[PDB]
Amino acid sequence: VVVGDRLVFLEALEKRVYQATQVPYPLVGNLDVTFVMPLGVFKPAADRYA
Amino acid sequence: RPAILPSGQILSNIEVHSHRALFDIFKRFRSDDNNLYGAEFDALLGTY
Repeated sequence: VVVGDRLVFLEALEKRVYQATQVPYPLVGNLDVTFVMPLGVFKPAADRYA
Repeated sequence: RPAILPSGQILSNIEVHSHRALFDIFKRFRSDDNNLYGAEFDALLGTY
């Protein structure tokens, strides 16, 4: 395949290798995010408005 | 007492242990079980 101005291979190794064997695929990595939220905060009297 | 010569090859390459539902009996040994070797037989010895 041609990308940008460069030539490059392109191959998915899920068929020739790893097929019907128990070892998982390595390319499916794992993201990680740690959420956060406040529970019982109370705004001042200046922002209690609808 | 397994098959001696196969008739036709197989083409699909798929994990078989996950598909044990379709089969009737399904036995998987690890590697070179010492049981598939010994062969006993019954015999009839002459008829009068």
